[PDB]
Amino acid sequence: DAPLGYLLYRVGAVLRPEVSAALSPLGLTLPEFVCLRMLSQSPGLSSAELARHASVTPQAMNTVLRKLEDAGAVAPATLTARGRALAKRAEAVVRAADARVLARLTAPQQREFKRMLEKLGS
Amino acid sequence: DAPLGYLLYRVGAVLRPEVSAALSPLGLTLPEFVCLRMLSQSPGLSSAELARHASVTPQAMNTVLRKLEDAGAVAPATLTARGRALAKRAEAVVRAADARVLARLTAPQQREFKRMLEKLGS
Amino acid sequence: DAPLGYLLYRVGAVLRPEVSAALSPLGLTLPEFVCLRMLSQSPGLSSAELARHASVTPQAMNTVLRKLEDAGAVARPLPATLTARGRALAKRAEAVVRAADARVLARLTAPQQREFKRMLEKLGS
Amino acid sequence: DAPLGYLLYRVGAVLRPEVSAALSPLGLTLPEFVCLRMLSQSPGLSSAELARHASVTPQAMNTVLRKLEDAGAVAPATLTARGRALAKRAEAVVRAADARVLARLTAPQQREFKRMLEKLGS
DNA sequence: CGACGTCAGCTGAACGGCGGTCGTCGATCG
DNA sequence: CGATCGACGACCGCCGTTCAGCTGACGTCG
Repeated sequence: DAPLGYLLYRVGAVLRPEVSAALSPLGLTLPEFVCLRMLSQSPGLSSAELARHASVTPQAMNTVLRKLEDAGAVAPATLTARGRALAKRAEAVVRAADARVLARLTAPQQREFKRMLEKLGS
Repeated sequence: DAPLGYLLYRVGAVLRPEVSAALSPLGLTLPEFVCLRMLSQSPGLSSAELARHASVTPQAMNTVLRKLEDAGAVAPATLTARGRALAKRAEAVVRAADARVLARLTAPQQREFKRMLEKLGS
Repeated sequence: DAPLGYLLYRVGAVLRPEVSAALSPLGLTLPEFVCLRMLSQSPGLSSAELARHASVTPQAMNTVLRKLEDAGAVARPLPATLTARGRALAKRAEAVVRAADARVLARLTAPQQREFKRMLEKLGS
Repeated sequence: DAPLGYLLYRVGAVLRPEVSAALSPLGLTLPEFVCLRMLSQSPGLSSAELARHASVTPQAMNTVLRKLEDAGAVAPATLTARGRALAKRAEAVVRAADARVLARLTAPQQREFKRMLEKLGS
């Protein structure tokens, strides 16, 4: 059939607009959410390793970090209460987008599929 | 767990170096192979629609197209015999890379998983 | 220098927008004025021969003629002819076209103008 | 007397058949000579600006240009060795027609008259 | 002398192509 | 690790090109 990369690509092409439209009314972009979640799971890290874990340039991560400081999400930076709440609601919303693309599969199919994706990386 | 985009991303991050290392000793990059396969499936296409289908800018596609002209792969462009043979061998090697990443799954698991991706992609 | 046709052309290209912009606030185009003046000089002419004298097709001339009937300038019932309003319109049209003429010819002195017009009228004849 | 436009018209109506009969045994029409002379004075010009300077539509100018290509007159087109000579002889015959209409004026009258036309033309 | 069939020739719209413009990413030193 | 310099690459205006749609001009006619 079609190359594996093509299929991953098409699933990504379905997923990313949904995640974008979902994050949009929260005042968040996709990279900003990435940063949110990284700092929410690993508090305290500096900007450089943030950029290293998200495969972006330090300047992009600093732009994001300033947008999040100005928004009162972050204060060797770390998260604040507003940042935690924002992270929660963002997480929930992207999970909703996830459910909405994964809905073409039955629930068992979903579980097994996530196991398989989990395995193919690792 | 982890967001769907993260998992898709990690699988892509496993696959892309593999397809790169696979295409490398054929003198092909990944976009050049994309162009190859596109023209191999739909001969005659012009530069604009070539670029439209691969989600790239027309100038990138023109760079790729002239690089393929210089190699005697392409002649409203279309493929040559050398281009067809090259396309076949390329197909084969990226499919080998695919097999090599998909190998962590059993064969039935592989088939089922690819069915699942094919469905999840609209 | 440049061919005579080029020069005649450039003078025409200066003149025609002037006569057009001049005829415009009277509700007249250039062919309509041509027809007006023809009928003002030779009343009674038919649609066909009107078109023959202006080097245009009969259907175009009938278009202008229908416009001039609707405006109360001409009465056709082949042999068309002018009305009072049509003659007055023809008069002021004449005057305005003469004003455009004066405005392009003004780059020349008056004797130069007279002599030049003699010269053009001879080259045709 | 008669409106100025009538006079320009009558002189044009005398001149144009003469120029046509003059250009005819050279295998040239009037627009072809126009294009020829334009390229003879300004080599290199493209078809669009050629048509734009001659007050014609681009398709007419392209018709003329392909006719002059077939005759080995033109090659952003430009003139050829045959085209330059053809342009010279064309210039000459059109100049002869000019002389034939202008002959109704004395030579000083001719010179002064051409001074007057050039002045009246913006 | 009008009228109609036939069709070449002109105008408005979308496509492909290309410059000026600037944001953004590697490569250095501090 | 943060900063700057140098330059490749992506948006985006205008220009040339094309085709659809149609009003105009010849070549028959009663």
